[PDB]
Order: sequence, then structure tokens, then C-alpha cells
Amino acid sequence: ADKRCYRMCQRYHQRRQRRQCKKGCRYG
Repeated sequence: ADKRCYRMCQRYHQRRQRRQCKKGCRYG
């Protein structure tokens, strides 16, 4: 589960970075 990464990306000041952070932090 990548719930941790998600939460970390949620607290992103920049949206472009927030979304990219989550979508980028996939399971692979």
C-alpha cells in the first residue's frame, strides 16, 4: 500500500507537484 506517499503528496503547496507526486508514486 502506498498510502504513506499519497498523504505526503497531499500536503503539497503546488498542485502541479501534488498530482505528479501521487501519480508518480505508483506501485510499479
